[PDB]
Amino acid sequence: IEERVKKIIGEQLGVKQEEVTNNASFVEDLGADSLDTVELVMALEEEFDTEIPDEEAEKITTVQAAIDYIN
Amino acid sequence: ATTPLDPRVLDAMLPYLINYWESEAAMERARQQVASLIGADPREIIFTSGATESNNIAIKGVARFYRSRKKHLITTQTEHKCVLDSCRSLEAEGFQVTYLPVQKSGIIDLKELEAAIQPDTSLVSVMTVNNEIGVKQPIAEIGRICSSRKVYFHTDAAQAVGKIPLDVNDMKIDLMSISGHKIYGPKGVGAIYIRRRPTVPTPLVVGLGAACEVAQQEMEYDHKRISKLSERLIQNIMKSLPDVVMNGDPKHHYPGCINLSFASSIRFGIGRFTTEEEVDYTVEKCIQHVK
Amino acid sequence: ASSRAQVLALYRAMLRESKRFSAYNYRTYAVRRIRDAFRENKNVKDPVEIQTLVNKAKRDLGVIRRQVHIGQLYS
Ligand SMILES: *P(=O)(O)OCC(C)(C)[C@@H](O)C(=O)NCCC(=O)NCCSC(=O)CCCCCCCCCCC
Ligand SMILES: *Cc1c(COP(=O)(O)O)cnc(C)c1O
Repeated sequence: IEERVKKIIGEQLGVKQEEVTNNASFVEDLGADSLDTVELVMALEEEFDTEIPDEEAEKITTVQAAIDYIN
Repeated sequence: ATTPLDPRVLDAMLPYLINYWESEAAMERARQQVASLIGADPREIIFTSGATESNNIAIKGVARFYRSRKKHLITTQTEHKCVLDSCRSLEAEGFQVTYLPVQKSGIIDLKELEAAIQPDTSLVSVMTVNNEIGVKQPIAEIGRICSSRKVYFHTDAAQAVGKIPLDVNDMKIDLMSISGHKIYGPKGVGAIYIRRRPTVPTPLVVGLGAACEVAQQEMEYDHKRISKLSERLIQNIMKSLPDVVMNGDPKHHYPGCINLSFASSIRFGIGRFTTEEEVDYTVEKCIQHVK
Repeated sequence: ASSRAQVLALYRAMLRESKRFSAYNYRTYAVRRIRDAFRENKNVKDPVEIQTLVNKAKRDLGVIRRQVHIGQLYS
Protein backbone atom coordinates (compact mmCIF):
# COMPACT_ATOMS: atom_id res chain seq x y z
CA ILE A 1 0.00 0.00 0.00
CA GLU A 2 0.92 3.69 -0.01
CA GLU A 3 -0.26 4.41 3.54
CA ARG A 4 1.30 1.17 4.78
CA VAL A 5 1.25 2.11 8.45
CA LYS A 6 -0.42 -1.10 9.67
CA LYS A 7 2.82 -2.94 8.85
CA ILE A 8 4.91 -0.87 11.28
CA ILE A 9 2.33 -0.93 14.07
CA GLY A 10 1.56 -4.60 13.45
CA GLU A 11 5.30 -5.29 13.67
CA GLN A 12 5.68 -3.23 16.85
CA LEU A 13 2.68 -4.54 18.82
CA GLY A 14 2.87 -8.10 17.46
CA VAL A 15 -0.61 -8.14 15.91
CA LYS A 16 -1.59 -9.62 12.55
CA GLN A 17 -2.79 -7.38 9.73
CA GLU A 18 -6.38 -8.51 10.33
CA GLU A 19 -6.61 -7.04 13.84
CA VAL A 20 -5.12 -3.64 12.90
CA THR A 21 -8.25 -1.76 11.81
CA ASN A 22 -8.64 1.96 11.17
CA ASN A 23 -10.60 2.84 14.34
CA ALA A 24 -8.24 0.71 16.46
CA SER A 25 -6.94 2.26 19.67
CA PHE A 26 -3.42 1.15 20.58
CA VAL A 27 -4.15 0.66 24.28
CA GLU A 28 -7.57 -1.04 24.25
CA ASP A 29 -7.70 -2.65 20.78
CA LEU A 30 -4.08 -3.57 20.04
CA GLY A 31 -3.44 -4.17 23.76
CA ALA A 32 -0.55 -1.84 24.58
CA ASP A 33 1.03 0.07 27.46
CA SER A 34 2.77 3.43 27.60
CA LEU A 35 6.16 1.88 26.74
CA ASP A 36 4.86 0.25 23.56
CA THR A 37 3.53 3.74 22.73
CA VAL A 38 6.90 5.51 22.74
CA GLU A 39 8.41 2.51 20.95
CA LEU A 40 5.84 2.67 18.14
CA VAL A 41 5.83 6.46 17.70
CA MET A 42 9.62 6.15 17.74
CA ALA A 43 9.49 3.44 15.06
CA LEU A 44 7.34 5.52 12.70
CA GLU A 45 10.31 7.70 11.71
CA GLU A 46 12.24 4.51 10.97
CA GLU A 47 9.90 4.54 7.95
CA PHE A 48 9.36 8.29 7.49
CA ASP A 49 12.23 10.08 9.34
CA THR A 50 9.89 12.62 10.94
CA GLU A 51 9.93 14.23 14.39
CA ILE A 52 6.57 14.06 16.19
CA PRO A 53 7.06 16.30 19.24
CA ASP A 54 6.55 15.48 22.90
CA GLU A 55 3.61 17.87 23.28
CA GLU A 56 1.67 16.98 20.11
CA ALA A 57 1.67 13.18 20.26
CA GLU A 58 -0.23 12.19 23.41
CA LYS A 59 -3.53 12.13 21.45
CA ILE A 60 -2.40 9.81 18.63
CA THR A 61 -4.06 6.85 20.36
CA THR A 62 -5.75 5.59 17.17
CA VAL A 63 -4.12 4.01 14.13
CA GLN A 64 -5.97 6.38 11.79
CA ALA A 65 -4.53 9.23 13.84
CA ALA A 66 -1.14 7.82 12.84
CA ILE A 67 -1.96 7.59 9.13
CA ASP A 68 -3.52 11.07 9.31
CA TYR A 69 -0.51 12.59 11.07
CA ILE A 70 1.87 11.04 8.54
CA ASN A 71 -0.36 12.30 5.73
CA ALA B 1 40.38 -13.84 25.34
CA THR B 2 39.81 -10.11 25.89
CA THR B 3 36.50 -8.21 25.98
CA PRO B 4 35.36 -4.82 24.67
CA LEU B 5 35.50 -1.78 26.93
CA ASP B 6 32.16 -1.01 28.56
CA PRO B 7 31.17 2.62 27.80
CA ARG B 8 30.28 3.06 31.48
CA VAL B 9 33.79 2.13 32.61
CA LEU B 10 35.27 4.42 29.96
CA ASP B 11 32.99 7.13 31.35
CA ALA B 12 34.51 6.43 34.77
CA MET B 13 38.17 6.65 33.70
CA LEU B 14 37.84 9.59 31.29
CA PRO B 15 38.05 12.29 34.02
CA TYR B 16 41.34 10.68 35.08
CA LEU B 17 42.65 10.28 31.52
CA ILE B 18 42.36 14.05 30.91
CA ASN B 19 44.24 15.44 33.93
CA TYR B 20 47.27 14.10 35.85
CA TRP B 21 44.68 14.11 46.76
CA GLU B 22 41.81 12.87 44.60
CA SER B 23 44.01 9.88 43.72
CA GLU B 24 43.75 8.31 47.18
CA ALA B 25 39.96 8.72 47.25
CA ALA B 26 39.51 7.31 43.74
CA MET B 27 41.73 4.32 44.53
CA GLU B 28 39.97 3.63 47.84
CA ARG B 29 36.60 3.72 46.08
CA ALA B 30 37.93 1.30 43.46
CA ARG B 31 39.27 -1.19 46.00
CA GLN B 32 36.04 -1.27 48.02
CA GLN B 33 34.24 -1.85 44.71
CA VAL B 34 36.43 -4.90 44.04
CA ALA B 35 36.08 -6.07 47.65
CA SER B 36 32.29 -5.70 47.50
CA LEU B 37 32.19 -7.82 44.35
CA ILE B 38 34.16 -10.69 45.90
CA GLY B 39 33.08 -10.28 49.52
CA ALA B 40 36.47 -9.17 50.85
CA ASP B 41 37.63 -6.28 52.99
CA PRO B 42 39.11 -3.25 51.19
CA ARG B 43 42.38 -3.80 53.09
CA GLU B 44 42.68 -7.21 51.40
CA ILE B 45 42.79 -5.88 47.80
CA ILE B 46 46.06 -4.96 46.06
CA PHE B 47 46.22 -3.61 42.51
CA THR B 48 48.53 -5.14 39.90
CA SER B 49 49.22 -5.04 36.15
CA GLY B 50 46.82 -7.92 35.54
CA ALA B 51 46.18 -11.54 36.48
CA THR B 52 49.63 -12.63 35.28
CA GLU B 53 51.31 -10.43 37.89
CA SER B 54 48.75 -11.48 40.51
CA ASN B 55 49.43 -15.17 39.83
CA ASN B 56 53.19 -14.67 40.06
CA ILE B 57 52.85 -12.80 43.38
CA ALA B 58 50.60 -15.51 44.81
CA ILE B 59 52.42 -18.62 43.59
CA LYS B 60 56.04 -17.48 43.66
CA GLY B 61 55.22 -15.39 46.71
CA VAL B 62 54.06 -18.22 48.96
CA ALA B 63 56.47 -20.69 47.34
CA ARG B 64 59.55 -18.58 48.09
CA PHE B 65 58.36 -17.27 51.47
CA TYR B 66 58.00 -20.79 52.94
CA ARG B 67 60.90 -22.45 51.09
CA SER B 68 62.70 -23.36 54.32
CA ARG B 69 59.82 -25.60 55.47
CA LYS B 70 57.71 -26.46 52.42
CA LYS B 71 58.77 -27.51 48.93
CA HIS B 72 55.64 -28.93 47.24
CA LEU B 73 53.00 -26.97 45.32
CA ILE B 74 49.85 -28.28 43.66
CA THR B 75 48.27 -26.92 40.48
CA THR B 76 46.32 -28.30 37.52
CA GLN B 77 47.57 -29.26 34.07
CA THR B 78 45.24 -26.82 32.27
CA GLU B 79 45.98 -23.55 34.08
CA HIS B 80 46.81 -20.35 32.24
CA LYS B 81 50.04 -20.51 30.26
CA CYS B 82 51.80 -18.06 32.56
CA VAL B 83 50.86 -20.01 35.69
CA LEU B 84 52.48 -23.06 34.09
CA ASP B 85 55.54 -21.06 33.01
CA SER B 86 55.92 -19.75 36.57
CA CYS B 87 55.56 -23.25 38.02
CA ARG B 88 58.19 -24.52 35.58
CA SER B 89 60.49 -21.78 36.91
CA LEU B 90 59.78 -22.83 40.51
CA GLU B 91 60.65 -26.40 39.52
CA ALA B 92 63.97 -25.21 38.11
CA GLU B 93 64.54 -23.38 41.43
CA GLY B 94 64.12 -26.68 43.32
CA PHE B 95 60.37 -26.93 44.02
CA GLN B 96 58.35 -30.05 43.30
CA VAL B 97 55.02 -29.23 41.66
CA THR B 98 52.12 -31.65 41.12
CA TYR B 99 50.16 -30.90 37.93
CA LEU B 100 46.74 -32.44 38.47
CA PRO B 101 44.82 -33.63 35.41
CA VAL B 102 41.15 -32.76 35.03
CA GLN B 103 38.71 -35.55 34.16
CA LYS B 104 36.64 -35.75 30.98
CA SER B 105 33.99 -33.73 32.84
CA GLY B 106 36.52 -30.90 33.05
CA ILE B 107 36.56 -30.95 36.87
CA ILE B 108 39.50 -32.01 39.07
CA ASP B 109 39.17 -35.13 41.24
CA LEU B 110 39.02 -34.12 44.92
CA LYS B 111 40.31 -37.52 46.05
CA GLU B 112 43.34 -37.06 43.78
CA LEU B 113 43.86 -33.59 45.26
CA GLU B 114 43.85 -34.47 48.95
CA ALA B 115 45.80 -37.65 48.18
CA ALA B 116 48.46 -35.45 46.58
CA ILE B 117 48.96 -33.24 49.65
CA GLN B 118 52.28 -33.97 51.40
CA PRO B 119 53.81 -32.85 54.73
CA ASP B 120 55.70 -30.16 52.76
CA THR B 121 52.87 -28.61 50.73
CA SER B 122 52.46 -24.85 51.13
CA LEU B 123 50.15 -23.99 48.24
CA VAL B 124 47.25 -25.31 46.19
CA SER B 125 46.45 -23.25 43.08
CA VAL B 126 43.33 -24.22 41.12
CA MET B 127 41.56 -22.23 38.40
CA THR B 128 38.16 -21.02 39.56
CA VAL B 129 36.65 -22.09 36.25
CA ASN B 130 37.62 -24.32 33.31
CA ASN B 131 38.01 -21.77 30.50
CA GLU B 132 38.37 -24.51 27.89
CA ILE B 133 35.09 -26.44 28.20
CA GLY B 134 32.98 -24.35 30.58
CA VAL B 135 32.71 -25.98 34.03
CA LYS B 136 33.11 -24.48 37.48
CA GLN B 137 35.66 -26.05 39.75
CA PRO B 138 34.46 -27.05 43.25
CA ILE B 139 36.20 -24.05 44.81
CA ALA B 140 34.37 -24.19 48.15
CA GLU B 141 35.10 -27.89 48.70
CA ILE B 142 38.77 -27.39 47.79
CA GLY B 143 38.98 -24.53 50.27
CA ARG B 144 37.59 -26.90 52.88
CA ILE B 145 40.22 -29.55 52.12
CA CYS B 146 43.04 -26.98 52.17
CA SER B 147 41.76 -25.50 55.42
CA SER B 148 41.72 -28.90 57.12
CA ARG B 149 45.22 -29.60 55.79
CA LYS B 150 46.64 -26.13 56.65
CA VAL B 151 47.43 -25.24 53.03
CA TYR B 152 47.37 -21.86 51.32
CA PHE B 153 44.54 -21.82 48.78
CA HIS B 154 44.90 -19.59 45.72
CA THR B 155 42.55 -19.39 42.77
CA ASP B 156 42.71 -17.76 39.35
CA ALA B 157 39.34 -16.04 38.87
CA ALA B 158 40.26 -13.94 35.82
CA GLN B 159 37.67 -15.82 33.74
CA ALA B 160 35.21 -16.24 36.64
CA VAL B 161 34.78 -12.82 38.27
CA GLY B 162 31.49 -11.27 37.21
CA LYS B 163 30.22 -14.42 35.46
CA ILE B 164 29.56 -16.56 38.56
CA PRO B 165 29.08 -15.41 42.19
CA LEU B 166 32.20 -15.49 44.36
CA ASP B 167 32.71 -14.95 48.09
CA VAL B 168 36.18 -15.21 49.58
CA ASN B 169 35.27 -16.44 53.06
CA ASP B 170 32.62 -18.97 51.98
CA MET B 171 35.14 -20.57 49.60
CA LYS B 172 38.01 -20.15 52.11
CA ILE B 173 40.12 -18.28 49.56
CA ASP B 174 43.57 -17.24 50.71
CA LEU B 175 44.66 -15.60 47.44
CA MET B 176 42.72 -14.65 44.32
CA SER B 177 43.73 -13.30 40.91
CA ILE B 178 41.54 -10.80 39.04
CA SER B 179 41.97 -9.33 35.54
CA GLY B 180 40.51 -6.04 34.35
CA HIS B 181 40.05 -6.61 30.61
CA LYS B 182 38.43 -10.01 31.19
CA ILE B 183 35.38 -8.19 32.63
CA TYR B 184 34.97 -5.35 30.10
CA GLY B 185 37.54 -3.17 31.86
CA PRO B 186 40.88 -1.89 30.58
CA LYS B 187 44.05 -3.78 29.79
CA GLY B 188 47.02 -3.15 32.06
CA VAL B 189 45.17 -3.48 35.38
CA GLY B 190 44.53 -6.37 37.74
CA ALA B 191 44.01 -7.27 41.37
CA ILE B 192 45.19 -9.79 43.93
CA TYR B 193 43.10 -10.58 46.99
CA ILE B 194 45.22 -11.48 50.03
CA ARG B 195 43.42 -12.55 53.19
CA ARG B 196 44.44 -10.55 56.27
CA ARG B 197 44.80 -11.80 59.83
CA PRO B 198 42.10 -10.00 61.84
CA THR B 199 52.68 2.08 41.56
CA VAL B 200 49.64 1.42 39.36
CA PRO B 201 48.20 4.32 37.30
CA THR B 202 45.03 5.54 38.98
CA PRO B 203 42.88 5.79 35.78
CA LEU B 204 43.38 2.05 35.38
CA VAL B 205 42.47 1.28 39.00
CA VAL B 206 39.29 3.36 38.86
CA GLY B 207 38.58 1.56 35.59
CA LEU B 208 38.94 -1.81 37.31
CA GLY B 209 36.70 -0.70 40.18
CA ALA B 210 34.07 0.58 37.76
CA ALA B 211 34.14 -2.68 35.79
CA CYS B 212 33.73 -4.58 39.06
CA GLU B 213 30.73 -2.49 40.14
CA VAL B 214 29.10 -2.87 36.71
CA ALA B 215 29.62 -6.65 36.91
CA GLN B 216 28.15 -6.90 40.41
CA GLN B 217 25.10 -4.97 39.18
CA GLU B 218 24.82 -6.90 35.89
CA MET B 219 25.51 -10.49 37.01
CA GLU B 220 21.97 -11.90 36.94
CA TYR B 221 20.79 -10.14 33.77
CA ASP B 222 23.95 -11.09 31.89
CA HIS B 223 23.62 -14.60 33.34
CA LYS B 224 20.22 -15.35 31.86
CA ARG B 225 21.02 -13.37 28.71
CA ILE B 226 24.24 -15.27 27.89
CA SER B 227 22.26 -18.37 28.89
CA LYS B 228 19.46 -17.53 26.43
CA LEU B 229 21.92 -17.05 23.56
CA SER B 230 23.83 -20.20 24.51
CA GLU B 231 20.61 -22.22 24.32
CA ARG B 232 19.92 -20.61 20.93
CA LEU B 233 23.39 -21.57 19.67
CA ILE B 234 23.41 -25.15 20.98
CA GLN B 235 19.80 -25.89 20.03
CA ASN B 236 20.23 -24.31 16.59
CA ILE B 237 23.29 -26.42 15.75
CA MET B 238 21.63 -29.53 17.22
CA LYS B 239 18.63 -28.99 14.93
CA SER B 240 20.74 -28.77 11.75
CA LEU B 241 23.09 -31.57 12.91
CA PRO B 242 22.10 -34.01 15.70
CA ASP B 243 25.54 -35.63 16.01
CA VAL B 244 27.18 -32.81 17.98
CA VAL B 245 27.63 -33.06 21.75
CA MET B 246 28.26 -30.51 24.49
CA ASN B 247 31.27 -31.49 26.58
CA GLY B 248 31.58 -30.97 30.32
CA ASP B 249 29.40 -31.89 33.28
CA PRO B 250 26.01 -30.28 32.51
CA LYS B 251 25.36 -29.74 36.23
CA HIS B 252 28.37 -27.38 36.46
CA HIS B 253 28.30 -25.30 33.28
CA TYR B 254 28.50 -21.53 33.63
CA PRO B 255 27.32 -18.94 31.09
CA GLY B 256 29.75 -17.76 28.44
CA CYS B 257 31.76 -20.80 27.41
CA ILE B 258 30.37 -23.59 25.21
CA ASN B 259 32.46 -26.50 23.91
CA LEU B 260 30.88 -28.72 21.26
CA SER B 261 32.32 -31.83 19.59
CA PHE B 262 31.84 -33.11 16.05
CA ALA B 263 32.19 -36.57 14.54
CA SER B 264 37.20 -32.81 16.94
CA SER B 265 35.77 -30.00 19.08
CA ILE B 266 35.28 -26.24 18.78
CA ARG B 267 34.72 -23.59 21.47
CA PHE B 268 32.30 -20.65 21.40
CA GLY B 269 32.28 -17.51 23.53
CA ILE B 270 29.14 -15.55 24.46
CA GLY B 271 29.28 -12.47 26.66
CA ARG B 272 27.69 -9.14 27.39
CA PHE B 273 27.20 -7.16 24.14
CA THR B 274 26.86 -10.34 22.04
CA THR B 275 23.84 -10.01 19.75
CA GLU B 276 21.41 -12.55 18.34
CA GLU B 277 22.74 -11.76 14.86
CA GLU B 278 26.22 -12.97 15.83
CA VAL B 279 24.87 -16.21 17.31
CA ASP B 280 22.75 -16.64 14.18
CA TYR B 281 25.85 -16.12 12.03
CA THR B 282 28.43 -18.38 13.69
CA VAL B 283 25.76 -21.09 13.92
CA GLU B 284 25.71 -21.35 10.10
CA LYS B 285 29.33 -20.49 9.29
CA CYS B 286 30.18 -23.40 11.57
CA ILE B 287 27.44 -25.53 9.98
CA GLN B 288 28.87 -24.67 6.54
CA HIS B 289 32.02 -26.51 7.73
CA VAL B 290 30.80 -29.80 6.25
CA LYS B 291 33.98 -31.87 6.60
CA ALA C 1 8.19 12.05 43.64
CA SER C 2 8.49 12.07 39.85
CA SER C 3 4.96 11.54 38.44
CA ARG C 4 4.49 9.19 35.46
CA ALA C 5 4.92 11.39 32.39
CA GLN C 6 8.34 12.21 33.85
CA VAL C 7 9.56 8.61 33.62
CA LEU C 8 7.89 8.25 30.21
CA ALA C 9 9.82 11.23 28.86
CA LEU C 10 12.91 9.76 30.55
CA TYR C 11 12.47 6.37 28.85
CA ARG C 12 11.84 8.09 25.52
CA ALA C 13 15.05 10.06 26.09
CA MET C 14 17.23 7.03 26.80
CA LEU C 15 15.84 5.23 23.77
CA ARG C 16 16.46 8.27 21.56
CA GLU C 17 19.99 8.85 22.88
CA SER C 18 20.96 5.17 22.91
CA LYS C 19 19.91 4.97 19.25
CA ARG C 20 22.78 7.37 18.47
CA PHE C 21 25.54 4.99 19.58
CA SER C 22 27.98 4.63 16.69
CA ALA C 23 28.78 1.00 17.56
CA TYR C 24 26.13 -1.62 16.83
CA ASN C 25 26.65 -3.79 19.91
CA TYR C 26 26.57 -0.80 22.26
CA ARG C 27 23.31 0.48 20.78
CA THR C 28 21.47 -2.87 20.74
CA TYR C 29 22.69 -3.60 24.26
CA ALA C 30 21.57 -0.12 25.27
CA VAL C 31 18.03 -0.30 23.89
CA ARG C 32 17.54 -3.93 24.95
CA ARG C 33 18.88 -3.13 28.42
CA ILE C 34 16.60 -0.09 28.73
CA ARG C 35 13.52 -1.88 27.37
CA ASP C 36 14.00 -4.88 29.66
CA ALA C 37 14.79 -2.68 32.66
CA PHE C 38 11.74 -0.41 32.42
CA ARG C 39 9.40 -3.27 31.52
CA GLU C 40 10.57 -5.35 34.47
CA ASN C 41 10.23 -2.47 36.97
CA LYS C 42 6.93 -1.33 35.41
CA ASN C 43 4.56 -2.32 38.24
CA VAL C 44 6.78 -1.28 41.17
CA LYS C 45 4.62 0.35 43.84
CA ASP C 46 7.12 1.83 46.34
CA PRO C 47 7.95 5.56 46.02
CA VAL C 48 11.27 5.45 47.92
CA GLU C 49 12.15 2.59 45.57
CA ILE C 50 10.85 4.25 42.38
CA GLN C 51 12.76 7.49 42.88
CA THR C 52 15.88 5.38 43.50
CA LEU C 53 15.55 3.58 40.16
CA VAL C 54 14.89 6.86 38.32
CA ASN C 55 17.94 8.34 40.07
CA LYS C 56 20.01 5.45 38.69
CA ALA C 57 18.27 5.96 35.34
CA LYS C 58 19.33 9.56 35.29
CA ARG C 59 22.95 8.75 36.09
CA ASP C 60 23.03 6.14 33.32
CA LEU C 61 21.43 8.59 30.87
CA GLY C 62 24.27 10.92 31.84
CA VAL C 63 26.93 8.42 30.83
CA ILE C 64 25.07 7.45 27.63
CA ARG C 65 24.86 11.10 26.56
CA ARG C 66 28.52 11.80 27.36
CA GLN C 67 29.80 8.85 25.28
CA VAL C 68 27.49 9.28 22.30
CA HIS C 69 28.62 12.91 22.17
CA ILE C 70 32.26 11.82 22.39
CA GLY C 71 31.58 9.24 19.68
CA GLN C 72 30.22 12.02 17.47
CA LEU C 73 33.32 14.13 18.16
CA TYR C 74 35.21 11.65 15.93
CA SER C 75 33.38 11.17 12.63
P1 LIG D 1 2.76 2.85 31.26
O1 LIG D 1 2.04 1.71 31.96
O2 LIG D 1 1.87 4.07 31.22
O3 LIG D 1 4.17 3.22 32.03
C1 LIG D 1 4.13 4.06 33.15
C2 LIG D 1 4.74 3.27 34.30
C3 LIG D 1 3.87 2.04 34.56
C4 LIG D 1 6.15 2.84 33.88
C5 LIG D 1 4.80 4.15 35.55
O4 LIG D 1 3.55 4.73 35.78
C6 LIG D 1 5.21 3.34 36.78
O5 LIG D 1 4.38 2.87 37.49
N1 LIG D 1 6.61 3.16 37.10
C7 LIG D 1 7.03 2.39 38.26
C8 LIG D 1 8.55 2.43 38.36
C9 LIG D 1 9.33 2.95 37.16
O6 LIG D 1 8.76 3.13 36.13
N2 LIG D 1 10.75 3.23 37.25
C10 LIG D 1 11.47 3.72 36.09
C11 LIG D 1 12.98 3.58 36.27
S1 LIG D 1 13.51 1.97 35.63
C12 LIG D 1 15.32 1.92 35.47
O7 LIG D 1 16.01 1.95 36.44
C13 LIG D 1 15.97 1.87 34.08
C14 LIG D 1 17.43 1.44 34.08
C15 LIG D 1 18.03 1.42 32.67
C16 LIG D 1 19.50 1.01 32.64
C17 LIG D 1 20.04 0.89 31.21
C18 LIG D 1 21.57 0.83 31.16
C19 LIG D 1 22.13 1.22 29.79
C20 LIG D 1 23.63 0.93 29.67
C21 LIG D 1 24.36 1.92 28.77
C22 LIG D 1 25.80 1.50 28.48
C23 LIG D 1 25.94 0.77 27.14
C1 LIG E 1 43.64 -13.53 30.72
C2 LIG E 1 43.97 -14.47 31.89
C3 LIG E 1 45.03 -14.19 32.68
C4 LIG E 1 45.90 -12.97 32.42
O1 LIG E 1 45.27 -11.80 32.81
P1 LIG E 1 46.04 -10.40 32.43
O2 LIG E 1 45.35 -9.23 33.09
O3 LIG E 1 46.01 -10.21 30.93
O4 LIG E 1 47.46 -10.49 32.90
C5 LIG E 1 45.35 -15.03 33.74
N1 LIG E 1 44.59 -16.12 33.98
C6 LIG E 1 43.53 -16.40 33.20
C7 LIG E 1 42.69 -17.63 33.49
C8 LIG E 1 43.21 -15.57 32.14
O5 LIG E 1 42.12 -15.87 31.33
